[PDB]
Amino acid sequence: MKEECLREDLKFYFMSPCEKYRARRQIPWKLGLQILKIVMVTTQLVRFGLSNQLVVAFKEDNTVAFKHLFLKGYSGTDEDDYSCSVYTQEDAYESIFFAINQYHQLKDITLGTLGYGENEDNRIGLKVCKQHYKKLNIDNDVELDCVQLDLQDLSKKPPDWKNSSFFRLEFYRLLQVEISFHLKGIDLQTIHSRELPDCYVFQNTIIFDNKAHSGKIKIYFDSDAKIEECKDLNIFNAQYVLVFDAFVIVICLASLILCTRSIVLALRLRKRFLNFFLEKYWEFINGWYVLVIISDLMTIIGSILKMEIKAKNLTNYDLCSIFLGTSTLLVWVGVIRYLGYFQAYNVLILTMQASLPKVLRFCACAGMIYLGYTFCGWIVLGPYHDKFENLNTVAECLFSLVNGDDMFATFAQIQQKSILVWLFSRLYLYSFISLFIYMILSLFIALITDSYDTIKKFQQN
Amino acid sequence: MKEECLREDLKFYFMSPCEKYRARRQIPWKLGLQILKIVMVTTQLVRFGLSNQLVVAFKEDNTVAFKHLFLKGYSGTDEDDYSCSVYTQEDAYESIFFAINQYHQLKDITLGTLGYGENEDNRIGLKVCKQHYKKLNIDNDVELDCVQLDLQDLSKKPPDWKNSSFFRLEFYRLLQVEISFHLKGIDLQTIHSRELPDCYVFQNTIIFDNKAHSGKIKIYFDSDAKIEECKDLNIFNAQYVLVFDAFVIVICLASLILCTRSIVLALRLRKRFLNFFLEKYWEFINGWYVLVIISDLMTIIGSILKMEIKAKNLTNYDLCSIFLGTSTLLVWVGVIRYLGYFQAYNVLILTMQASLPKVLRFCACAGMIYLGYTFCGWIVLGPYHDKFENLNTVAECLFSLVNGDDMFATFAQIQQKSILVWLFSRLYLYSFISLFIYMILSLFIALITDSYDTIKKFQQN
Amino acid sequence: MKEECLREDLKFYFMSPCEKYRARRQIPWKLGLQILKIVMVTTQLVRFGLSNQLVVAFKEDNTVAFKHLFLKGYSGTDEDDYSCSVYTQEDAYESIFFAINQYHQLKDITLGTLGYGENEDNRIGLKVCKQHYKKLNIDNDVELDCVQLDLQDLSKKPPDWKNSSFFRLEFYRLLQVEISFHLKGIDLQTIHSRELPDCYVFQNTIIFDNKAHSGKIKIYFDSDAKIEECKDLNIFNAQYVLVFDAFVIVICLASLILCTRSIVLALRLRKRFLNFFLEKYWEFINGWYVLVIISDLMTIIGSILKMEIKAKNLTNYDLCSIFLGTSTLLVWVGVIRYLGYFQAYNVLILTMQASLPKVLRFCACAGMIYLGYTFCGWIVLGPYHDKFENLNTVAECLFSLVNGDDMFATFAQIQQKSILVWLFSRLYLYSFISLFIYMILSLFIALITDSYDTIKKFQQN
Amino acid sequence: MKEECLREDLKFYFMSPCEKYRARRQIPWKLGLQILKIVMVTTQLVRFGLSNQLVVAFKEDNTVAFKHLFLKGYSGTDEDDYSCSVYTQEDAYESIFFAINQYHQLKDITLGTLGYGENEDNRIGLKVCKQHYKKLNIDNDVELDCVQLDLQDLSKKPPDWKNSSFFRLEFYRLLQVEISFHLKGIDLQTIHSRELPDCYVFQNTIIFDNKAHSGKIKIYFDSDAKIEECKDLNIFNAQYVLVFDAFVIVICLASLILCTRSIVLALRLRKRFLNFFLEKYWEFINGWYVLVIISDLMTIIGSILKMEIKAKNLTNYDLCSIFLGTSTLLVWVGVIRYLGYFQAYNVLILTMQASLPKVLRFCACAGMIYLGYTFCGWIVLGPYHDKFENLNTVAECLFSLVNGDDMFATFAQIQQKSILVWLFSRLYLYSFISLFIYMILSLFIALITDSYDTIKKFQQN
Repeated sequence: MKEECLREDLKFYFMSPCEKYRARRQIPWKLGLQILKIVMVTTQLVRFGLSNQLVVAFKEDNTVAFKHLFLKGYSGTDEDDYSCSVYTQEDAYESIFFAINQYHQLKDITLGTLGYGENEDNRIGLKVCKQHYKKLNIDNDVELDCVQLDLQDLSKKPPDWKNSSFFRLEFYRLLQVEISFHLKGIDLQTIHSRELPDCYVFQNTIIFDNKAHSGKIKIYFDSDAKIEECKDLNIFNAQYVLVFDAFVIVICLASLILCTRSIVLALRLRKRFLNFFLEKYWEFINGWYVLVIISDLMTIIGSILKMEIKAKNLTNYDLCSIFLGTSTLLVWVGVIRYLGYFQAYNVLILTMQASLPKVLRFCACAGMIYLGYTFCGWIVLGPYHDKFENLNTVAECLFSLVNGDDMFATFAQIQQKSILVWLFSRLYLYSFISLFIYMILSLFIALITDSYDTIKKFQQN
Repeated sequence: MKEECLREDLKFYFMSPCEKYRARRQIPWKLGLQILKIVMVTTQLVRFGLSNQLVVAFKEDNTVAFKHLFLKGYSGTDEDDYSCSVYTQEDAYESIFFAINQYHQLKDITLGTLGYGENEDNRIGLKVCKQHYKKLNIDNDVELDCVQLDLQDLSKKPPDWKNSSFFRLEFYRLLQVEISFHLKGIDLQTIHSRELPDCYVFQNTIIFDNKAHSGKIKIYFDSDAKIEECKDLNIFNAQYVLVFDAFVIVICLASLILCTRSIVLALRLRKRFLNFFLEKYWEFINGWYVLVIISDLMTIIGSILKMEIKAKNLTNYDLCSIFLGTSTLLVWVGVIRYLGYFQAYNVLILTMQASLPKVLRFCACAGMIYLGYTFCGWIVLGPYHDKFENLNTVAECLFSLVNGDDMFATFAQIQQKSILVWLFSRLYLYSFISLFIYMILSLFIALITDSYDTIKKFQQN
Repeated sequence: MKEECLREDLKFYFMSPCEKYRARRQIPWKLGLQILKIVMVTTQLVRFGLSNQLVVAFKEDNTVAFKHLFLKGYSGTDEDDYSCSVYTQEDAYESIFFAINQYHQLKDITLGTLGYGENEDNRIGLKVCKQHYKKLNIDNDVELDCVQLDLQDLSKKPPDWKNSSFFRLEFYRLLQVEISFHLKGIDLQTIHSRELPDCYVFQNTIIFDNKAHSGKIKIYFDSDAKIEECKDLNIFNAQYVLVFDAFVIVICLASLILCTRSIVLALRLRKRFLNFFLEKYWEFINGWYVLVIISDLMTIIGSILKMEIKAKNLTNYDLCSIFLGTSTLLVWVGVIRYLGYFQAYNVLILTMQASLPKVLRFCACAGMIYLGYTFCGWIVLGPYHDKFENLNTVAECLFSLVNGDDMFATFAQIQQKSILVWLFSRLYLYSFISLFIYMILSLFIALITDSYDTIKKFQQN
Repeated sequence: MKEECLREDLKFYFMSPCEKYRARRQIPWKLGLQILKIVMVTTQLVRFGLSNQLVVAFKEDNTVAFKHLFLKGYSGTDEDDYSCSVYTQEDAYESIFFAINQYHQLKDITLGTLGYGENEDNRIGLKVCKQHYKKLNIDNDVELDCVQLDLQDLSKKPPDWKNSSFFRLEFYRLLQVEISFHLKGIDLQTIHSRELPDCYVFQNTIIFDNKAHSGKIKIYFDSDAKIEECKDLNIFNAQYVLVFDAFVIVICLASLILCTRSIVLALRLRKRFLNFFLEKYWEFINGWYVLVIISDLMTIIGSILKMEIKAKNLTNYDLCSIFLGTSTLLVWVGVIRYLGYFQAYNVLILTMQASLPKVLRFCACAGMIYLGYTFCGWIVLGPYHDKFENLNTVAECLFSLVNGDDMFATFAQIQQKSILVWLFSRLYLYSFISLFIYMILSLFIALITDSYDTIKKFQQN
């Protein structure tokens, strides 16, 4: 009865986990442990999110306060990736001297627990560095002159730094001016929970940048904040965030072992049935377990990166957040496997499998037209439209137009000063919107719907 | 002929109310009284809306005028949930002293019928309360020091309060400063209808809040207005809004009794027919009457809450407005029952009943993907996007993206300073929009349309 | 052969106008004359539009210049239906005195061909009128005190009007202050075409309005411009716009006579065929000619109103523009009749006729839900959302939401200060969007498409 | 066996290029050379785009700096096509004198490598030209008075030009005032790549324009920048962009010869088969090759225009960019031909061919309604809505409304001051949106989908 054994095993392989508890009466660990994964991974993600939100909020608020304190005539919103700009030789001098003078008077201007930090040389002071082209008769070599203005020099009642030869900034040869200083802060919004609060160090840099030499000096403010140790503080669990992460690793490591077992054992079952079929005369490979394995790997990597982040007091979580969020997404998506055996919960996945070939084939022809339109729009409307300035911006604009978004602003944001470009823009926009939206969206939704219809008629036969 | 009786009663149960006037020639109270409900409930809602609009408008305009009078350099729009903000120790002093000095000179600055009210202690004056951390060497206990500045102290020509030790606000230990005062107003826009006008009392509080200790002091203005009695006024129907509400209660109470009778009597008819069916060999439960009962209950509760609100002169109608509006919505929706027997007016409800199982089953699988995307987007794009800052904001953004709204702003509002987060954002957004919109919306509309098609072919057979 | 005659006439009645030129070889006046109508009506509309655009542009630019000249601290954009606002008793005095002083110095401030006009009393001067409640101890009777400030009084070097008792404006009793004056302008942008240019008279009124008595005085500027005769001008065809209008009237009057003939003669043909059908054993009423008759009537009324407007030099064209535009719309729509006989150009009208019953029946049930949602949203979200402030605004917002517009701004523009209203808003918005968009739009498009399918299968059989 | 030869040739004509390598074993030049075209044309377009982006960026930044330097009280954003505006006779004088005085002090105000250029007369100076109506008693002849203010006149310490009779600008007769000057710049952002940098000359013109005579003087700033030769510069490949363009011309010229050969030879094959068919008893014309020929012609013209642009140092690329972008679009679109023989990659083109007749016929009837609505909306809502101001703006707004864009802003941007126009606007907007979106989009998508269905059933039979 080896054929009996083989066919009974094949019957066991395809029955629902509920039915696998009737065929052989065994506990479904790969379902309870997966529910545990969902719960624990979601809790970990939410708690990580809340904590890093607090840290990011503190850093951003301090940066905004720094910009108000040190940038002259700062509205409150950044003009661009740069914060301020100046167009006159006297406005630039005013901005530079304002920054230096506001540094000099920090203790009487700041509304927070700020102080004077220390550079690598361990001195409380300010560094100003200018870059010029060496000398109409200019060379390509950049001269770099730096000065270190200490608080005792700045404090001098008849100040001398203002009349020094360093601050005579020939502007036709000037590339940039940098002001760098260090500040120490204390997060007092944590002390309400009995603890030693977090101490920060801010590496603040102000760049007055005219690399373009086009009349505008762009002013950049960058603050790099790191958590240091509170060396001067007297206020009259990391352990329990490292054991919860260890638990998540344990659950995910177990799920990797169970799922890898199934994938290996499923392949052996296919071998046993293929050999018989050749003797007498994909439904074996489960891609959901391939998804679970990737989820587990990403969760383990994210938990390890998060433990490393907390252990050495880091403040950059972009990679760890990406791993944790993608793992949580994949966990919630893999929940669908435990509703897919159900007789009326699988229309979506079946339709996706049906569609995928036809959908991919369709997107090839539409992709070529989309790429041609992207290149044409970037080359023609790029100088005259801000939704067509960069190739990725053109792609995003075209995708949104296919989804019918900002169609009137896109039409109306082109100026009629050039009539040729305006006419071309009208022709371009009406040809893409018409062609793409109507024809291509019709034929794409129609393919999906006919795949869904084919899936439902098999279900009904 | 007991079977004759039973089958005649079953014929009576399913015929249209117009036909029930031919089978047994009886008045359809449950239709005329329902039309009366529609008319009267809509009139009540509209009149309530107009009156509470007038009251809310007065209160909001007074609040805006208060903000202009007392907040220094107030643009006219709130920055956030807070009204103003300051970043310098001298700006905060200027704001505080400006508020106190503008209170001192209210009679010569206000453009309205304002006056000086009285606190619980029954004295015309101003209260300033500061909160500090008790003392670098700070404790967790918050010291609370308050002063009461009366108009006679403020009026003193060489004022002394400005140089007092209370207003030396150490800012590294400061949590918040509160200014509280009372003002009395008169609504003169009502006197044009011969009456004694409405007298208001405003509990105004200004909070200079730096609980974050991040360099910015947020300034909150809150005005709590209550209607008092006009004790000093000589200007040379509540009854008819309490009898109209009583009429609405009477009509709704009658409708509850009639509809509860039907539901009970319908169950008895089912018993009489089930017993026979077992002898010889839901269409009895009406969910529209279950909706009418809830409508009547909500209308009665709303009318009682509104009568209570007017009787003790309250100015908060959120709960009463919710009850009245939901009752009106349900009344207009239950109007459809009296068009559902019609042979060609019922396609919508029949399609809803057909779809509901399949639609609910479909939304289970799509819901898991939606939740995973919500968590992933909040954890990754939350620090760098304002449409992903909170989990409910992520949900709203994703729902709007499924409906194709603000797709280019969502794509373009992420800064390319971090290239990893930017690339992940692009992948995330294109995967959700593509997957969800195209596949899921196709399969959802297709299910609804096939349910509609099945409903129409039964109608045609 | 009376039956031969009748059936030949019935054959003649339904053949295309091209075929009517073969059956009986007669000129199709009702086609050439209709093409003439299209051309001439469109030319008339375009020319009217251009001329009234010029006039409106002049008037609006003068109004904007008046607002800048006379409104103190005018940004350039109106805050609301009012232009400016003030919150202090000194700001209102400053605004009033600024308006009067800028009137006094008009000849040295204006950048145009402006001058001092004359009131009904024929005096160059300024009128200031204040309204107070007659006198805490205020009455309901409004006292109206007016003063007339002539340029000779204003010109006096030690002015006296500023210290007069008229400008002591008790603000707790004040309703409004009005400043009225007359200015004369000349449109010099017309003189470049040899003519006597257009002379205007501006009735300017500035209202400082505090009818609400809520602390804000709203400032309204209204300028009423009329074209007068140039009595003082020496610059070193109405006939041909009144004969073109007469031609349009003639063409439209002829079309009314021809189309009324057909409608009458068509009814006689129906009588002759109905009588025979009863003897032996709508396709007669043409609704396109009913549309042509309305088009002709509206065109004649619009042309007469436009001739009247030009004849007495009026500057309000809202009614005439409405008539002309609707007539042009209906003319272009009635062009479709002369493509409807074509065998493959009539799918749209046939589908509309098929759908209309079912579409109307469907919109009845959806209309009740829409009205209930409108009332609920206005009553609940009205105080807290500006897209739900008025009932028509609620209707517009709901219609746009059904069309998927501004869904994220609608979700996010509700403040979470009230949690009950916020939760209700979320439930409300997700229930309408879901229900209406998905189910109702599906069932509406499906009805239209099935009507189109039924129309095409008859065409194919 | 001439029939054998003919039928073998006809078999050869329709087999895929891969199969043409089996039938006769020949190299497919028209595929490899087309891939070369794709690669080389895309590289040329991208490189052209990057270079012209750099040039345009420099010119725009210099223009923005010029506006800040010379326009008094310049916010930073243009109000309209004009930059600034003034409403007072003293504001215009201030602006004019500010422009002249900022020109006088350019060397101490500019943040860049700017200098004083020279006019055609070869003198460093400023030209001011005013236009007046010759003289209430004004004539139609425009007097033109000009002055030339040289730096030596401007430099005079007790300046005299300010009190000259030229700057007494009677404003009721004034048409415009022009200030023209020349500046020389150097692009130093190029020197970092060892080269002689680019030298520019700016023809700057400031027009204070009151042609409307409506109280506002519009201020226009226009800067015309051309690349001159660096005559005064000592900084201590065009060849390789002209050989890459020549290569692109060579590849495109070869593709024209090959494709023209096929089109001619295909016609001969049709003749040989038509003659036989008549003896015994479009699939010959390839429109893809007609597209390739146009692509090649446009690419050659664009490359020649770009070589001409670089050869004489031009800075206008609108025509060349249009040619290059359209050629690249058409190249990427013609890539689809080499996926069209594939058995499941041609659904899109087949559906387009099927649909096109029906789609064109449908758009005729919808076009008439669209044109009527456009005219009606422009004539009625034009004075009161900025999305209906011009006929093309009306068309764009209506197209976006059909695509469901900005529906609430369109509804809400009409003011209720005129109730007739407001009611008409509501009726107009709800009738177009309803009719067009629902009915017309349904019938258009339905036609496309039924064409797709007919194409798929032939494929399956």
